[PDB]
Amino acid sequence: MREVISIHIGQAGVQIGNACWELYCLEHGIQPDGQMPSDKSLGGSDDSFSTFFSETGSGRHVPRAVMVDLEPTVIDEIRTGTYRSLFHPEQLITGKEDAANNYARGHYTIGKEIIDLTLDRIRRLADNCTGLQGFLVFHSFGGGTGSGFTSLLMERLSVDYGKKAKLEFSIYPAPQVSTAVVEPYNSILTTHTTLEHSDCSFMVDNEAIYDICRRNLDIERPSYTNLNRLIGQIVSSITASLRFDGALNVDLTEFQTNLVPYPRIHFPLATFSPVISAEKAYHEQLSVAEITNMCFEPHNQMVKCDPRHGKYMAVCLLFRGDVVPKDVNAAIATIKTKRSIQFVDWCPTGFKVGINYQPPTVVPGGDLAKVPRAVCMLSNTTAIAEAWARLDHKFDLMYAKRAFVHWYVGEGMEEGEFSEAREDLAALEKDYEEVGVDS
Amino acid sequence: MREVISIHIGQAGVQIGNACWELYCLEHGIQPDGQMPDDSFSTFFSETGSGRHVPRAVMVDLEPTVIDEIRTGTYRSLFHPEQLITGKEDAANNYARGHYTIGKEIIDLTLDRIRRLADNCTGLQGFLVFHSFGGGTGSGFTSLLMERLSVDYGKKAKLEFSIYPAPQVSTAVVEPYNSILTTHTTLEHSDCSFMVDNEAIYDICRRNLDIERPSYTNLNRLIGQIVSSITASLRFDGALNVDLTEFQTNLVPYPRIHFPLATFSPVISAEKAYHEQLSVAEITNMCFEPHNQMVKCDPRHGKYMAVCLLFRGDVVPKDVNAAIATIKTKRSIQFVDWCPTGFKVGINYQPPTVVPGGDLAKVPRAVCMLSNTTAIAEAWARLDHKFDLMYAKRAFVHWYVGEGMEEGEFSEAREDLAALEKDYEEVGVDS
Amino acid sequence: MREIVHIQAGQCGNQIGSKFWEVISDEHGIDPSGQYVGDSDLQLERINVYYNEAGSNKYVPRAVLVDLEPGTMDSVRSGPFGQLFRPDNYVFGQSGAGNNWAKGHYTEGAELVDNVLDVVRKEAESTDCLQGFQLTHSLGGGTGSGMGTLLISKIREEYPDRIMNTFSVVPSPKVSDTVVEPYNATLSVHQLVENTDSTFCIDNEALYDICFRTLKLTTPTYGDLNHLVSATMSGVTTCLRFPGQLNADLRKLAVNMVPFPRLHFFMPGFAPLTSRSNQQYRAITVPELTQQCFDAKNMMAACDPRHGRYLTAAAIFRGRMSMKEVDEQMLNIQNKNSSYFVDWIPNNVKTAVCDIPPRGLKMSATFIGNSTAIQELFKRISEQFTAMFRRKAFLHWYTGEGMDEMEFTEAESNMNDLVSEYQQYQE
Amino acid sequence: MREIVHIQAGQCGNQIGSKFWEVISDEHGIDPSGQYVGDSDLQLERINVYYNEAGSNKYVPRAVLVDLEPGTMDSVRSGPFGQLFRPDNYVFGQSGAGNNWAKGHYTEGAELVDNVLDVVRKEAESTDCLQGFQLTHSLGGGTGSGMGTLLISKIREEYPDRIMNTFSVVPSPKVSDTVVEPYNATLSVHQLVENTDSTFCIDNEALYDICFRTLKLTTPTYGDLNHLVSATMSGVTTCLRFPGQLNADLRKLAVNMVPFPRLHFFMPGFAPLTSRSNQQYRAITVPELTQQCFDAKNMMAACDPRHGRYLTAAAIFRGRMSMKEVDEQMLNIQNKNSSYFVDWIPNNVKTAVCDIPPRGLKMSATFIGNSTAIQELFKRISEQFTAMFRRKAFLHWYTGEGMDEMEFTEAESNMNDLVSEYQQYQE
Amino acid sequence: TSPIGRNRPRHDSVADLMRQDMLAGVRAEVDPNSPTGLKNARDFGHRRIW
Amino acid sequence: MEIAFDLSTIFTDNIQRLTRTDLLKYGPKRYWAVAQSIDCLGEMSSKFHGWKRVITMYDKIVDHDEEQTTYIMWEKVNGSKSILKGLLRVGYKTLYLTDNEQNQYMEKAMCILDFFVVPTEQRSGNGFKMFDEMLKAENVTVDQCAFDKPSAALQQFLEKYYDRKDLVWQSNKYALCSNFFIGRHPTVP
Ligand SMILES: Nc1nc2c(ncn2[C@@H]2O[C@H](COP(=O)(O)CP(=O)(O)OP(=O)(O)O)[C@@H](O)[C@H]2O)c(=O)[nH]1
Ligand SMILES: Nc1nc2c(ncn2[C@@H]2O[C@H](COP(=O)(O)OP(=O)(O)OP(=O)(O)O)[C@@H](O)[C@H]2O)c(=O)[nH]1
Ligand SMILES: O=S(=O)(O)CCN1CCN(CCS(=O)(=O)O)CC1
Repeated sequence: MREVISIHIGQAGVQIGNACWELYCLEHGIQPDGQMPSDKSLGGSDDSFSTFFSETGSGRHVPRAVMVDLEPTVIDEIRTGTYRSLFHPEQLITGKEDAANNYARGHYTIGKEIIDLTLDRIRRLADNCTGLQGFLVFHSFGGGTGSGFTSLLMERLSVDYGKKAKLEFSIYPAPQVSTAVVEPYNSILTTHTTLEHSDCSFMVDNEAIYDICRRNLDIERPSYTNLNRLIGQIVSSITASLRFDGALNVDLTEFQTNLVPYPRIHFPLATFSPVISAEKAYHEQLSVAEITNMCFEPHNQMVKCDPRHGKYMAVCLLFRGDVVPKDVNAAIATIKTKRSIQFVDWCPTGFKVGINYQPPTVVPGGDLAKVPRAVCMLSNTTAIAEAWARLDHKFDLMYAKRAFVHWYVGEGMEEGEFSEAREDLAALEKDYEEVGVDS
Repeated sequence: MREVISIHIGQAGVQIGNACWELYCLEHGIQPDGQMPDDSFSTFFSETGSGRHVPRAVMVDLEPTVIDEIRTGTYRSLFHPEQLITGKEDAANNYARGHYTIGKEIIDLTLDRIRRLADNCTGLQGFLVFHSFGGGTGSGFTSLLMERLSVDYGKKAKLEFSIYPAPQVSTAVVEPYNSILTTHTTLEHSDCSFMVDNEAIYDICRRNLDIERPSYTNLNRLIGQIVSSITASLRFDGALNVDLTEFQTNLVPYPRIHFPLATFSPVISAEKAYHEQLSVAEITNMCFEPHNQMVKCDPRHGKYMAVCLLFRGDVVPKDVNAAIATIKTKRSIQFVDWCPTGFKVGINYQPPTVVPGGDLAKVPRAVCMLSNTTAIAEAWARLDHKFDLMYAKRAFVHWYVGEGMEEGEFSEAREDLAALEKDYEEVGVDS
Repeated sequence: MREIVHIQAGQCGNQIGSKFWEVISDEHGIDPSGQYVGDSDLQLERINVYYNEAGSNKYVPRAVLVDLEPGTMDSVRSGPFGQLFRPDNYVFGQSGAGNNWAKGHYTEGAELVDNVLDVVRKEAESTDCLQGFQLTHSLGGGTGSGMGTLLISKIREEYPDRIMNTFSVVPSPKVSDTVVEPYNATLSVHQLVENTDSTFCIDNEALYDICFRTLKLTTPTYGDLNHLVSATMSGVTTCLRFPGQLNADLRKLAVNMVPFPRLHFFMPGFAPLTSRSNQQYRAITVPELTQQCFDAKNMMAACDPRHGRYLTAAAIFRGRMSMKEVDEQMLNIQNKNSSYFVDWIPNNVKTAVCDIPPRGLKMSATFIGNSTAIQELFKRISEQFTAMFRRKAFLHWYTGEGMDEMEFTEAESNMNDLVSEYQQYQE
Repeated sequence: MREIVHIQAGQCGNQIGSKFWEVISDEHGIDPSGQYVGDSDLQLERINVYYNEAGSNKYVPRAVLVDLEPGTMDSVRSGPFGQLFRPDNYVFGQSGAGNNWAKGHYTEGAELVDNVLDVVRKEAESTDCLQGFQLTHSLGGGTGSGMGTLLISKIREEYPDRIMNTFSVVPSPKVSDTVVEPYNATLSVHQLVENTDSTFCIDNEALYDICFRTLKLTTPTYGDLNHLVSATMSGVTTCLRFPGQLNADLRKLAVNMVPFPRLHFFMPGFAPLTSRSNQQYRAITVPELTQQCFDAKNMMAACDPRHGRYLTAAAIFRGRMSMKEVDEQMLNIQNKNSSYFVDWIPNNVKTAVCDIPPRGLKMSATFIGNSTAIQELFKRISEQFTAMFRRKAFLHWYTGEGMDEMEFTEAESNMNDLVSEYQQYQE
Repeated sequence: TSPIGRNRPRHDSVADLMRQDMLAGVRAEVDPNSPTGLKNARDFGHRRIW
Repeated sequence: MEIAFDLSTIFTDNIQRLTRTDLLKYGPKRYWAVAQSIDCLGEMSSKFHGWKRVITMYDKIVDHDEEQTTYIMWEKVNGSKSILKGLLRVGYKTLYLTDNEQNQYMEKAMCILDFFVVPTEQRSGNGFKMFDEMLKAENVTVDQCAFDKPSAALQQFLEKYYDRKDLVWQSNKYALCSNFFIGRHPTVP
């Protein structure tokens, strides 16, 4: 009765969607080939699979996904992979040439080739579900495709649908670990669109999750698979309230109302605190108090920024598994009484609590140990303005010399867009500064 | 109890019959040797008493190479050896050779075999003549055979399945002449002529089925599926059975308006059927798409007059009624004002049987939309233009007049087809 | 005493008759093998109304199954109650009428009508005192719409005084499944108006609407519709088989409803129809049953009863109930809807209360309504017939069997008079 | 003869209502399937107050189950005693209000309130003589608070003479579970003041404190708090359903406890609450019963009565007891605590006694108090609302559905006026 | 391979909906460890205290 | 429960095996009794378990992509009348099993698609007889069988009649026993 549409754009978006849909298939008991072996689950309260997977008369379940990319390499890898029979062949949209880490190529030149087909497939998926709750968008924040095509598709979707929610899970550029020399250009060009058309953009840094894997999992040299698994766990915990029964269910509209105070102040953080190896979990007690405390420490945030310099504004704690509200209330009291955790003076209550009775599922071979309790702490903290400041500094350093502007202007994108995006990001930082200061 | 005689003329008709009989044997569980490892097969087969089943078919064709392939093929044990009529010299894509010269050599034997088949019957329903308009024998010999059948069995129905020349794709130089000459005999004796086009099925296989290079082995299978869907009401029970008589009554408004189209809805690939919800409404809606008809014409340029929907498999009548209401709400699908209820429905319980190695996918339900529309006049206009261009200079009429055949019947058939297309245009006019 | 002969014509008629005989066998405790397995003496004292005793505790129904195609009759023989009917009562032709009225009425039908009349006469002469004939058919088809009318004419000629009851399924445009059904409908109603004494109009559209709105059935099959019609048929003649505080047989209904010879077309219904979800949470009482009987959504004809004034109505209640409650409810219904009833008839409704409800049911009521709103079906059929006959759309098929274009003109004009008479008393 | 219509709005309202109906069915001996399995004639007598008749001794509640999220209906149906409710009384929208007062009060609540009022009116017209309406909801949420206040306004417009009791669950900062609760609470306080006869403020902090210090419950959940509120709700109206020495209906309590029209915010409580370990160490006679009743730690409003004198008090006793002991205990608790009662009212405590105690308890008492300690309960909400509205946080969500800052200022002014009204009689 | 006969079109659901005495009543119990069971045990149940 | 037919004239024994081929042979056109029994027993099981839609139907079995076997227990009463005392549907499926220590498996094992006994005969100790007959007919041990979302009552049934406890649950709502010696692990951690 409640359905959401998952859109994965670019290589990072598609690769994260791989882990996301693996997690969904394991969580809802759906085999990778499409079949659902449990006949008894087609009834009663076990109809939760309709949220993500569309049902067909043949017994197969087709995910409501649109894996679009300008290059065919990753989608062809999927089509030759284990999940080849899972996704609908028409949903796996491919181009012929990537955006080459160029915003203009992904926005106009190569975008216009398949933007119509992508919109047609999205409309076809939407017309199949009668309870469309919103959109989930996964894209690299500083890539070429994941910037330009994401901007184009997001603005087209905002035009077409409007009131439907749109939640973005972007890969924000790390302060130091950047894989391309032109990341800040694409990042700040897509900052303008992701602010105007999205609703809740949860950015993620690769370096922060690398540090989290090194510390809490003792993974010395991790890869993209672990990061994708963690992001998939976060998204599954976010959407758990839409498909499982529990006290204080949190809908997407409830999330937006509780966490987003202003139309432009809508860029939260995200963290999955109960991340721990299979060995340390035995020693840990793994109760509500400690997993709630672990959320607020700077070493558990999945964005490379220190929350201590930024007052918290609105926190949405999405608990899972065996959670009793008394424990959550005690944890909230202990968090509020802490002097280090600084809240704003205009938000006397800033905790929105969502509890679910479905414990998190663990993918076999995964680094995350089996836990009875889980929580995602999505905070609209101001400290990430430091990350935006670093991005603006990088943009200024490259744009003072016109480092690679010719690449962008050679694909039909004006030079004034750079200044427009820079001033838009400056306005966003100014808005954060105005909001953060106490009355 | 109710059995139908099937006749296959020419190479096209014989190969289509091969596909149809393979499909029938698979549907009824009859092995190629004829042995069956209830009453379903009584329609298309005759009991030998010894447990074998001989199909009720006649394979007649002037050239013997294709019939020789049959006799050396897998299905050499099905048909009666005396039912595979053969000649010595083919019609050579000439109407005169197949109609008079070589026709009279074996027309008597073909009529005797047809009479033998009809005598070994109790509940004859009609005839199933498979042939091609553009071919020599499949036109002249078909004309002569149907002329004699309309005399010997003047009451019984004559359902004809004819291969039609394509608007652009051609395999012969004198096929317009043969098609024009056959259009005379189609009106006089036949009762329903479900013409299909090679180009349309090529487009269907390229677009829906996604096969790039089909060579007659998918076209024949699709035509076999169409004829099986047509005749499924006579051998499998279900709600709203449609016999041949009520089929003609609902589909043929006037004696000359008896040229319906043909369409099979759920023609999709194996890997695409797994991820599609093939609902009754969806298949009914995709029946009426212009790029799904098996005749290279645009139904949106004409007015529908009578539409028969022969649903198969697991189908609920309420779903059919809802789908038909949805179709009637649309303004693009125009129906003539004098036929307010131009829908005839048949819901057979037997799902289609997919052949191993076939292009079609296993589906729980299917429908064969058989529409009689005025849009078919475009193809007749195209053949009129081709015949006029080829006859102004008299390109190859000498080959015809030199085979005991008159020149004036060319103009006679031309004006007959002109009268037919004028009649279609007049009928299409709203009251 | 007061035996009834039942005839099933066509595929739809055969299906409805088979379901009706299953329902009656359930009511009387008749096993599908034909044996009696009932537990009440009142179920056997009047078994002769619908069944003939075969001696060895077997009660073969007094039914005649006629159909031009043998497929339906083979299905009935292989069905759940294939052993119930008398094997020689099955009469069939070689091929069906092909949705052709002329084929099923003039040559192919008339070939078999001799045998059908022979078996009908044989069944009728075995009765102590015959009451009337029940015939189930569909106006849209060829075999039904033709053979049923010809049989009605022949029986009316043979038995001019016995009551005649036809449960006809009138075609509806929204559930139109035949290209030439209005032709057959007009050519059937032509004979129906003159010959029969009580025609119950049934529409597949109304039955589907009932199964959707009321019973909340997602997938209504033909079994459900046939069962609804069977329940109505059982309710109509329940006073001939069980004792009741107030009794009303077929002749009493015929006298009470029709004021004029040609106004014998009725809209039936059923009161206790409730969905599974609301089954436990609804208290079945006489006021609720009467309200559901007179509810427009509960009618089994597509025409809305609110569009025309009621001439006469008849609610045949079944079950133990106080007559004061029934009378007060019916009077309240008449008073509240005083605009829906003709002012020149003081008491506009007939009441009958029976003591034996349907099995597993505590209280039931069958509604039979005679309203001028029934003219809507005939007007729609007339519009379709005029549209097709303006150009002789499919007339050549009928003229090939010996018909005439003048006969089609007469049928349309005669049915227009039927519409005129119904409209005449509606103001 | 004194039927009561029950309305459940929001998740908290629906869960508390489910617990309440479970407790009532326990008291009346009603099977979860709707059947009657009681052993005392008193339970079945005067059962029409909370139940209707469905035939075959099956009773269904007069409850109207209301929420904008179908998930709440699914949970209620799947939960215990979910089969008891009538399916037609389930009215729901597409999605919840999302903690938005405007969403649940102006567009979605406005669209669903028509159906809710239709169901409520249909249920009310069936009653012989309804005493009034009782509604359960939560002020912190969007759906419950907003559209329940809309329902309160609409019903008060339709039925100006009937008693309207709302058991609202007010939010508290200690046990805050949302972010925008102060906005919804402030917007709902005005409607509650305007269109309620008597409202019983309930707080989650007080219920958790009771479960932790009065009882010794390990890991209390929402079920235990809902059960406490259910016990209070059942004990409030125990005189309407059972005989007693000194009966008192809802109107009598409203007359006793409302000196002035706006001063009707009560403070509920339950007397026999004691730990499992102390079951055998403490008696349950009248003196200790009243001592608990008036104990400041046995209130469900999360306010200390020691900070404000009661305007009025009321202890509705149950079970066999002597009126002399009750009267002397009330006199003792009113004289020994003279500093906690208003001087300008001679007698502050209203006593009601019933002859039927709740099952499993020898005697029970329900205490409700119109104390001025609600000043703090509304002062917390006023402080939070002022802090949030100083910087206009989260305001765009409310302004995006049709609200205005002027309405927020109006609500804040109204609630400040109410708290000043409580203050100025504190003296 | 053989012709397939169907029983779903032969179903008669109305014949059961016309009953008024046959009541199932008894229903299965959801898994206590399942989220629905946990909700029924926590928010729809209580520890008996009197 | 009761069916107005003499089931002894078709079924050769009290608990009759019914394969997909057997059900195809016993078509509803001429052998309506068996199809009606299957459909009514499936409807009763769905109503008892509270499932939204009926999972056990004759048509769903005959047209299933994989072979399935259903078990029916009846009892002749009098003439053309019989009663039905249970239903059990079993079949082979490919399961993505995951044992302890996060070992991934992909093995073919027996599945318990549907298991239902009428309430009046539930206390007669006959479900054990039905399960023993199924095991004998399909020569599969309890070790190598899988249970599709087993109910609690099924859990006590197993742990009481076969001493099989601690059903390890898989991700696909299947609770296979603690016997993972079917084959080698496709993947190891
Ligand atoms: N209420 C029902 N209507 C039915 C049923 N079966 C068919 N019909 C409707 O009857 C109409 C046509 O009736 P038949 O199918 O019985 C045709 P008939 O036997 O009268 O003539 P032939 O065409 O010569 O067989 C058409 O609208 C069908 O949808 C049934 O079981 N119940
Ligand atoms: N966590 C994670 N980050 C990724 C992944 N793939 C790429 N990234 C990061 O995303 C940024 C670039 O993403 P691309 O995948 O290169 O972006 P694109 O726009 O899809 O690229 P083109 O298709 O070549 O136009 C870099 O910071 C990468 O480290 C992935 O699978 N997981
Ligand atoms: O065997 S006995 O008759 O003694 C007990 C009844 N038996 C219990 C085990 N299963 C129920 C599983 S479920 O239907 O609850 O899932 C079949 C019925």
